[PDB]
Amino acid sequence: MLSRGLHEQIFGQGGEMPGEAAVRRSVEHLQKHGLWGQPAVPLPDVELRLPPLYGDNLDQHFRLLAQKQSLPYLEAANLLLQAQLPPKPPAWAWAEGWTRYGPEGEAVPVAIPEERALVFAVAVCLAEGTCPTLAVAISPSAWYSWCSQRLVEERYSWTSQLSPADLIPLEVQEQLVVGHNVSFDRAHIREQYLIQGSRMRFLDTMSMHMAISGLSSFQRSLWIAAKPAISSWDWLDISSVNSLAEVHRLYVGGPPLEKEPRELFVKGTMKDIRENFQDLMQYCAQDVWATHEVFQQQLPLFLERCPHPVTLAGMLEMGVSYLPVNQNWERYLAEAQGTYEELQREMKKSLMDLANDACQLLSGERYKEDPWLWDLEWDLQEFSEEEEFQQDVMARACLQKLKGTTELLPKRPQHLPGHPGWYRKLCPRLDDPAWTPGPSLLSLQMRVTPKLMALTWDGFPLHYSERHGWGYLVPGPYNDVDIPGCWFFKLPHKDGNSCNVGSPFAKDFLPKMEDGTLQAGPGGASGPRALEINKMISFWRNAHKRISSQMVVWLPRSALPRAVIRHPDYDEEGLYGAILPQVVTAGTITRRAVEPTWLTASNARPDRVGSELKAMVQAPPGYTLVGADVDSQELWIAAVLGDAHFAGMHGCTAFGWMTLQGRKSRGTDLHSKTATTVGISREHAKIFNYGRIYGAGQPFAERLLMQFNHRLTQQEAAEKAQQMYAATKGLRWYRLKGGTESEMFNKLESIATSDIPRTPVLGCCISRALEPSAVQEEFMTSRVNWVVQSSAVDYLHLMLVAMKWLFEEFAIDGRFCISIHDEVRYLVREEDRYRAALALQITNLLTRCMFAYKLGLNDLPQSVAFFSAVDIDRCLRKEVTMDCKTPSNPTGMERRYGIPQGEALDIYQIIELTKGSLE
Amino acid sequence: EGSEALLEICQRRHFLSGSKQQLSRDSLLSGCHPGFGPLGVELRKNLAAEWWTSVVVFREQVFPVDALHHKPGPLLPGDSAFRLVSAETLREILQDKFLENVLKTSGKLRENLLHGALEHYVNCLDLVNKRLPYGLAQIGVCFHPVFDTKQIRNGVKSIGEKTEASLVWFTPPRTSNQWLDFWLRHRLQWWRKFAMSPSNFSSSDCQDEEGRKGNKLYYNFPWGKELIETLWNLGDHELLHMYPGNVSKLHGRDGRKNVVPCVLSVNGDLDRGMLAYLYDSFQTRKKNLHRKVLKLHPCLAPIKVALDVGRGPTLELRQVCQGLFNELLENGISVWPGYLETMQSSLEQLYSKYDEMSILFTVLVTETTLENGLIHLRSRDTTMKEMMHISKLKDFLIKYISSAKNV
Amino acid sequence: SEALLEICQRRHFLSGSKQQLSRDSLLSGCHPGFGPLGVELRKNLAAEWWTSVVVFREQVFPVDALHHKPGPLLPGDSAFRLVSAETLREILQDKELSKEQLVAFLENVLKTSGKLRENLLHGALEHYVNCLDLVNKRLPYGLAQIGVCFHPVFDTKQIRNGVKSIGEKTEASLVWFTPPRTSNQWLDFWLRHRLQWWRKFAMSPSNFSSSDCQDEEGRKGNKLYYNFPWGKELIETLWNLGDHELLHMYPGNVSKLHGRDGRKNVVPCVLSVNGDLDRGMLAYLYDSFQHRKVLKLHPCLAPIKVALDVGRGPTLELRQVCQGLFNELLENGISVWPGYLETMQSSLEQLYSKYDEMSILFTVLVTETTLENGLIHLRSRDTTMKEMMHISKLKDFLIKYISSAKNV
RNA sequence: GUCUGCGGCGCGCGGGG
DNA sequence: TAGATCCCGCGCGCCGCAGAC
Repeated sequence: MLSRGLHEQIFGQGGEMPGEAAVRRSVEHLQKHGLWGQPAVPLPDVELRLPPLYGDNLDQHFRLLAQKQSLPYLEAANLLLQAQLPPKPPAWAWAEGWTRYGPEGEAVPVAIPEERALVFAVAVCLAEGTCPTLAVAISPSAWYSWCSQRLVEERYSWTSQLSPADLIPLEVQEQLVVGHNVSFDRAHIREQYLIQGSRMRFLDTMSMHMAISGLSSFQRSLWIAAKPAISSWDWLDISSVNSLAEVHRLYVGGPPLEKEPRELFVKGTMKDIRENFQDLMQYCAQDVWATHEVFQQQLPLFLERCPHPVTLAGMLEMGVSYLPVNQNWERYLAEAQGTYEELQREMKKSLMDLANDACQLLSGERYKEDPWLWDLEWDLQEFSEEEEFQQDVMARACLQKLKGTTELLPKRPQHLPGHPGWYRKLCPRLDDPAWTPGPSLLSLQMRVTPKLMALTWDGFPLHYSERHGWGYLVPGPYNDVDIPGCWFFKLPHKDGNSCNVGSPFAKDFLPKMEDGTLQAGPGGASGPRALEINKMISFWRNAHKRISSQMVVWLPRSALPRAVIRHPDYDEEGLYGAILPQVVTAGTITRRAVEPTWLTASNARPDRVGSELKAMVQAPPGYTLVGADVDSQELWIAAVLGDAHFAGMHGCTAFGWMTLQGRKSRGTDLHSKTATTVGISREHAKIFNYGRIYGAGQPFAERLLMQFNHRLTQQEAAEKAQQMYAATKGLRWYRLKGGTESEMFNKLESIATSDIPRTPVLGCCISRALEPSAVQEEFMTSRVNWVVQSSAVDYLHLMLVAMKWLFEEFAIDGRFCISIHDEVRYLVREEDRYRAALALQITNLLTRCMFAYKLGLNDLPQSVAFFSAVDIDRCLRKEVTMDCKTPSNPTGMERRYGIPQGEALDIYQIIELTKGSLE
Repeated sequence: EGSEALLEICQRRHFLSGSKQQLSRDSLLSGCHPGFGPLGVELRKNLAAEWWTSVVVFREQVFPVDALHHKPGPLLPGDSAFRLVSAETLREILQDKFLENVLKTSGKLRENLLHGALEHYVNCLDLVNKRLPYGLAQIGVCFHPVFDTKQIRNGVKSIGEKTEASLVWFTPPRTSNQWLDFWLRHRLQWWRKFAMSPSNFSSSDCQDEEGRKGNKLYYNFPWGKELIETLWNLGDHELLHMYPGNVSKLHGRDGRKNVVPCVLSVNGDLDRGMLAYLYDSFQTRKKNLHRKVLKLHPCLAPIKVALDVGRGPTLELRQVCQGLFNELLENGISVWPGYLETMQSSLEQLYSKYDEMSILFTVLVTETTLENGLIHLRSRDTTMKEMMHISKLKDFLIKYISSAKNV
Repeated sequence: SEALLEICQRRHFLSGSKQQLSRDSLLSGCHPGFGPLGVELRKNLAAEWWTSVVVFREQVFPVDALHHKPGPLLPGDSAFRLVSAETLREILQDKELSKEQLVAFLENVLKTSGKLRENLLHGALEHYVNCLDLVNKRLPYGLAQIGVCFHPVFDTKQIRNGVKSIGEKTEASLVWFTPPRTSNQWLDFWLRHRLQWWRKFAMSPSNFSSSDCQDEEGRKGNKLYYNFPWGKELIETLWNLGDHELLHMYPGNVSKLHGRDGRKNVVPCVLSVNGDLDRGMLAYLYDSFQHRKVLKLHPCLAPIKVALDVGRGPTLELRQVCQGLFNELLENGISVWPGYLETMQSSLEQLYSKYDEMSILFTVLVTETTLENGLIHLRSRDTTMKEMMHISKLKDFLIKYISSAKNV
């Protein structure tokens, strides 16, 4: 305890040699920068009984845990590595089910393959949905084929679980599976959608490809281009673009893999597949062979580049995710689409009304003085008492007949003469193309909609004259930025926005509706609503394709476990299903998982139609989601790395001091307290702070500050050097980034340029393409981002292995890890749910301590040794006490309220009989 | 200030409401107005037709029912507000000896029409073979008591009239919640239809003192939100109350089980909704548009097209309008019969008059119509004039209305 | 002639318990309301009346008449069906009485609170001025309205001393203001048109008749009876009441209630046409009766036009076609009885008998042959010939049949 | 035959994550 | 940091097919 605040521990030797010089340096550094005298509020002491560790340290403990987890699958991988492949069969069978191809092309029908290791590949035809159509697999014994039983002409209309393949023996034990994009394949394997866990684990050669000589995002534009612009070109011979053909060519020496030109899978029909059965089967077998070769060449490279066994166990555990829905998913997709349609109609009706009202300014040439619509055409082109009268002509004076013309009426030769030219363009043809009244064919994307709506900033000429929305848009020929308009345009000027489209400039008008000089103005009735409708709609507009068409598999009644029975929520005409996230265990330059529709930073936000996507992940009866978010993961990691480079005590480098002592409420933390006070914007500083620990540069800081508000370049990050002067005081010389400020990021640069594996915790290696030794380059920022994100994914792996070990040690029905933006959620049975929380807290004790064990450290602050809270809910959401916007309320869904626990979970024990409550 | 005061002019003036110089919003909201003008009656009729088509038509298991405007005499507990006075002033009992003063065993006018539907449930159960999910719909006038709350300025309670459209839906208790949500959504969408600013039609959730839930729909008038429609989940309390003798006769079949249905009542005010649509159709500051016009939806505007003549060398050739008028009278296209006033009215005044009357199209027959007949067609939405041809007018109008009916 | 009321009670043409409506009490409004089929038949009849009288005349406009007349200090000489007629607690007629200070002539009673209307003429007379303002002073024009009116009932002892009852009648009224000259010509014109309209939908128009009557309040009067099987009831009344009633209203001021006829200012003469839509429905339903039990209502008045059903075949892959046809028919404005979802597979002969008793123009049956080549079965209501016809053209055939029936 | 409606075919410019 | 490029979606032409004056 004491020593400026440290934790209570039951493991580790006495040691405790802080060093008088180190303590003196820390103290004299703390006198400057942050204040030194701070008694603070010491936290309550916690006494706990951790389970027996293995080895003389905790590093050996984690090593043994990783080996124990990975041995049953490492043996299978080694078996596949040295396996001898027999020749491919001459003719592929057509019989339903699984067919084994023994030597001489001997086809034998079998129920399932009895193999401990294989490479799998599954193909789908988009015509009949996403159901699999054919699959070919290889093993050390022989080859296997599966024809998907689609040969029969039978209607099923989706909503089935027998459609995918079968690969898990009933065993009434290891089941390693390898492949390329193996997540997609395991979506069509079946028995992975069961609520019960399974012993089969999946390896994706893409994640061994990203880990070994991965390709950066910036480097991709030059890699494709060569399949202050001076740069080295020594890195293109070691990196690929994640495609199967390029990866096989780079990693395996052989001819390039041919690609099928017809591409009947994406565009075709089942009849074409039947006609092209043989060639497509051969292509699939070729892809499987290529993947097998890449896996064989990469497995020893994978072990060498990641010597620590924990990485492989983490990838194995990461590859098994599970997202139950319980019949609300397809219901959620219909409501969202309906609301999208009504808002589109409502905004479409508003635009038509604006267009109709815009016709009035031609009555007296009043559009000449209109600042908005002055430049349009407005060109109109001309070119028997009752029997005697009861009938009369009887056909509206039938003597009148059509003389001449008879061409203008049909189609659009004389389309609505007299109307304005632009209005004529908007309207459809009179009769033929399913005529709808009014100025239809008008949408947000046309050049005239801004001319009818918005027109803010004092100008909004949304024209495509090489400048998009023109304007100087600031104070000081004539009418350059004047309100009335009617500019002469004697000489064009792209003032104000000098970058033009040089900047990324993406999605910047959605938050500029709130003030931001973005509104309609004179209308006051239908102008602003259209902008507000667009603001609600923009998310779903471009996310409905991915969010919809998610492959949902509904389990049958018989396959349900005994957890569902005996519970009140049983058989209410209920359809239980699961969504496999189809997430690559590593899809970026680092090992961070990538998923475009499940690993994104978004939550249930108001005024957004498609929000609350993360919700409606409803666990089945008898189960609940226990989850936790790591408090300040990368900030703390960078701070402790700097501290370790500086001294032993964590409160030494003066960055960790603010990280630990600083608080969001009544505290000068870098998130919304310190940087906001130094800067201008509020709550955007938590992005600016991350944009310096991830290792950006001053130009990027200036650009990012510019996107926050409208200021001139002098007040950008060129003269306003207060942030770059402080924090990352870079370009420090005459000292032998190093020193002279409160943040120690020089360690990250030293790690990058050290030629080691460059992972200070578990020693996972860097991509060969970005090494200075392999290729000298000035991509320092990318490398420091690489190391910090590496530490993050190294942290996630440690939690995953620890949680797996703690679950398998005891009789805890908890599995199916899900990682989303530094937030781990597991599905656990209710009867043990509190215990599932407890272990999670203990995980953060070891994981943090592991980060505190290497690099010559032996102590950790008390506060960071535990999670702030553990959310135990029945659905996935950022916080327990939140609601939804588009539906009536969360009560519309079956979303009850959980219990974040906190200190309550710490009162129990890790044994099955907690405080006598159980049994 | 041009809102709710400039609109009333060009309403009683264009005979969309009873003209007496009322100029009272509270009178209209309470139902004590003298009445609606012929255009107002037509607009209310169109709105009732749309409600009927959307609720009971295009919806199986919904049937009509009629409830009397008055209820029987006896077995009527309770009493009126002013009839409940016995505090003092009993000096004169000179009268010798129903009669009496304790409610006189007298009948009452109906305040809500759901009582009649609940009475008719048992008879209306045989036509669905006791299939539980089914509704009874009815549009009718309801009588309410209203007063200024000024001493007794009007003395006896004033009596207000409101055309209420009620659907009473009997549903299984298990499925009551989703049916309630579906009805709320459907009614909200229907109201948001025919609206230039559908956002002004808002909804909210409410709960009864018995814990029963329901929804309230409001229209945002210029002065504030006013209730238009109410949905309530009665939960078979009153249905069981009116039939306490036995429940075997009351059991209906849902799926394969006999159960007492739950009752959901949705009641909307057609007069308040008609006023809401009138306000919505009308438009303010720095607009630079002017041109007062009631932009009512084509599907419920009172008059569709206006016929007229102009620059007629022969008024004997005005007979061309006749028959064509009749041609529009077939298939139910309503026409304003003009070309009869024979006044020196300029085209601009006629156009303004037709705009204020919510007339979609102005058809003018000119001297050049006798040969290669062309009839100047002007549009309400945009003030531009077409030529078109005679023989294609009717279908075009039909098509226009049809295209307005859906999207 | 007899046993008709039982057929009315069944199939819900008249809503009520066993023999509650009975023979009497139907002429008066003191009876339970109509069933859904009766309500729809009334709606169709009212629509036909509106089309024939209002829309086709181009000089008759709707008028809104309230169900109550507050009548500040109302005169003491009237029927007084509802002396109170305020919110609840209607005190009937209460002849004499009200001698005590409590509930004296002042405050309540003495018709001070208001009255419930018994005729639609007063509202038209009140809207007369505004409707001239709308017509621009062109004298010959009318005001039409369909609405409920309340009358007193007597005799028919209910309990001991007569307690009376609110006879409710849905009446269609036209008030026609025409110049005093040629007022009789307008009377004959309207009498002829109304009689033709009433005979248009009649299976046996000879039953519909007319008679003349003379009184002192009006110059001449006509009455339409229909000659019900028991006798001649009264279904419509036309009165040439005269300008005198218009004069009693607006007693003050002059040159305000006169309008322009023939470029001459004249005080109009009013004719009142009043038809009983309830009794009209009863008359049409009676004449539709006729040795199978079938109600041969007119195609333009029948509550249900066509009906859908399934004949044998699989339960599934047949509701789709029936639902599509149902949606198409309703989109085209033809009322259809959805009998396809009916379970238990009722007897075919019993089904046809029930469908005929409900007065359905055509019975449509869908079988597997529709799935083969889209050929439904079709049975006519009156000819009872069954024929095969294409499913796609059913809507066209039905609308053509309706139009042909409408035309004479 | 004219620029007047009706097709093909190219070309730009920008957002998406 | 990391930033992204095929991918629609919206604008321009040139080349031809028709057609009434």
